[PDB]
Amino acid sequence: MASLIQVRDLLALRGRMEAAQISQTLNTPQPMINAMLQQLESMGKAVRIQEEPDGCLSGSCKSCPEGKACLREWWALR
Repeated sequence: MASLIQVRDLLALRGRMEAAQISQTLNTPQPMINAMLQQLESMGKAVRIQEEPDGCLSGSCKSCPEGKACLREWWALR
């Protein structure tokens, strides 16, 4: 495995960015940085970031989804 300083440094260097990116930086497995991010989050080191919302068009009618996953939440430092 890699070091946390990597994700932390990258998080600082590359600022706010998804883990997918960080993981790539260290060619690490997706299901690796997320775990760390969770730990840091619990502690209160990094912060959660949100990406642009979603939208759609529609004439005269109403219909929403069923919750569905949330936007691609990004991660950053505090």
